[PDB]
Order: sequence, then C-alpha cells, then structure tokens
Amino acid sequence: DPMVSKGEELFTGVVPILVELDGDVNGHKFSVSGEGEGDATYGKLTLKFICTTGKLPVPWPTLVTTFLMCFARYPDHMKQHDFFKSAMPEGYVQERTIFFKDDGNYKTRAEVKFEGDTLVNRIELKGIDFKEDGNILGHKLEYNYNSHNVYIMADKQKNGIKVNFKIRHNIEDGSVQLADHYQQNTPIGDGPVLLPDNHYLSYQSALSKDPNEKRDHMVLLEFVTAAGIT
Repeated sequence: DPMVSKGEELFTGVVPILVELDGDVNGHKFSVSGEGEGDATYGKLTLKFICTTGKLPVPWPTLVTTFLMCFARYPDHMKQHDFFKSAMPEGYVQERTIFFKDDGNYKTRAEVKFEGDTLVNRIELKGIDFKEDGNILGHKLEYNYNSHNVYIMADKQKNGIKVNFKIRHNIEDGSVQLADHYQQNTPIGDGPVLLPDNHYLSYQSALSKDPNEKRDHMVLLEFVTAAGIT
C-alpha cells in the first residue's frame, strides 16, 4: 500500500525529536525545551525537558501528556489505522483541554511536524482557574506516573480524530488528582489521511532525573503500543 509506505517510511529508524512549550498558568509564565529521540518500531520515546525560565510553576507529571503519538508502535495488522504517521511529514494539530478535578484547567495547542529530519512538537499551554494552594500550584503531586490506555476515535466530519481519557496523578497524602483529558487532532496538509477504526494506545511512562542536571527538568521514557483491533 503506497500510502502505508510513505508516512510509515519516515518512522523506520531512530528519529531525533525537539519539543518547545510556552506556558502561562494563572499568569505564572514559563518555557520548556525538550530533546530526545523516538523509535516507532518499538513504540519507544526518550526525552529530556528543561525549564529554561527557572522553576517550573506546576508539577512536571502534569505536563507529561502535553509533551508524540506518531511514535506509537502499530502492529502490522493495524497499520491502516495509524492516523499519526499518515499526516506526516506535513504533520498535525493536537489540541486538548485537561480538567483537573476541583482545580483549574489547561488548554493546549500543539503542532507536530517534521523540520528536516527532526520531528518537532511546538506547544502553547494556557492554565486558568487554578487554586494557588491546590495540588498543582501548590506542588502536591508525586514524581511518578501510572500506565493508562488512551481510546482513539475518528472524527470524519473534521478529517481527523478525537481522544478522551483520564490520568490519575498520585498526591503526596496517598490520594489521587484526576485530570480529565479531551483531545482533537487534525492534519496540517490537504492530502489524504488514514481515518482509523476505534482502537486504543497503551502508554507506560517512567519519570527520572539527570544526576548531572542542575536546572529544573524531567527525563521521560515512554513505550506506546496500539491495540484493540484483533
């Protein structure tokens, strides 16, 4: 299938990644830069993010979802459902609203696309209605991350897809902070894309620190595998 060959073929080996995020949450401004590489053959991403403006004003775990579904490992039987690769190299727009239960919300807009041989994720994030002393602005979330399936559905009417899902961030008291994610992706280009059958991506994420890094940062390792079409 000459469509499956093209976007897919961009993803065959190790691809370098660049991430740039400008954030403003309750008027707390911040910028984040990320570098790393994805290997979609194994569903694997390795990234390191740096707050280049000083202290990150929100917990790192809260940004994990915002900081590359084109690096999902689609099994062979499922290649005709890989929206993300099919939009490349011209890329796609990923938008979200993330509702933190009993606290504020993030609204995100990202463009994911190739710049030469680099896969680039450019992000704007706005956070409003946060409690100065809540779980987020009050830095009460633990530095860890639970595994989660993400359920993808087509949005034919927008030539794109819709994703809805919940993350539960561990609070330091042992409780959980719910973060209800609503997502919409649309291709950047005018060409055909693969509009998928309902399926899900399975995510595992591991958060660590670079022992030699003194800036505020996060090391992220993610394995992501499409399933649900047997």
